Amino acid sequence: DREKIYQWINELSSPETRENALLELSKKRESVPDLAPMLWHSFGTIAALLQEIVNIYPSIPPTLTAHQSNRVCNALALLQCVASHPETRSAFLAAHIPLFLYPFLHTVSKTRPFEYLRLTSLGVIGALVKTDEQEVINFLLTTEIIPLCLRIMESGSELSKTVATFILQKILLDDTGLAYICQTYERFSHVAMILGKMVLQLSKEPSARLLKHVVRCYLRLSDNPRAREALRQCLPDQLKDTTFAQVLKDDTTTKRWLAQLVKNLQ
Amino acid sequence: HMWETLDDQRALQLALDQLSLLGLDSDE
Repeated sequence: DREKIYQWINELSSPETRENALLELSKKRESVPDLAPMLWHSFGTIAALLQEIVNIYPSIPPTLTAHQSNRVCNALALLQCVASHPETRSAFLAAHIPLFLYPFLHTVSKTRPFEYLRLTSLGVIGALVKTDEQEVINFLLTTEIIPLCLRIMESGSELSKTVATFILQKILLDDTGLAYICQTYERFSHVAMILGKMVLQLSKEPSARLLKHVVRCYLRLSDNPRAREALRQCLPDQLKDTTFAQVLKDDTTTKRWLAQLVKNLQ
Repeated sequence: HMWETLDDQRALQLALDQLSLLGLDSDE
């Protein structure tokens, strides 16, 4: 596998062999555990994945085709592999690699090629926050991903909403993330206002997974005393009434989180 | 726009695979 990896890495340099090498290296992410440092330390490799991404910035009127999106999504998945490896993560953050994905989190395009990109880019960020490492939490705080997550949570696909809510949740769950969001009223209210709108949309178009993650964000906010005092007055009716009785019928975890949340507010 | 060619299927399967690594459907 190692010899194939170096050949494919080299084959990224000619445009006739480039796509096939991207797809082949991507297939090795599930089976070669050292693939991330191999990619990170091979001269030019990261630069070649980043080139795939910036080459579609001009495609954001939206002109991205499915072929173009599938190719970049494999570059993104290779970068997710690098984000996930303990030996390469700190340098990925030190090189600000995440900032390259933010245009894909930011576009409002509704085409399916931009949905595949948005989901894979959220996947890269989600792989970082899944580590719960402070370094990751503080980097994302300083780089303004929360406004990007909020806009996606507010009007993305159900699956995009879920991953973005998960990212915001992992930041809320950290003590520094919770303190940061509750440090000013404008920060806290932007998050709570977004969560309230989502609760209203969910009442019309229910999703159990998305409701669970929304409820986790509310539960965690009530650990902060100023957020607790605001949610005493503004917690959506729909989290206390029969709005989600049908959807919660089998979810013991969310019902227990909602009970804990109401108890917290007193 | 409902049309799907091979690249649509591939990209969707890949996004789902990537996101299934996150454990969004875990129950505490």
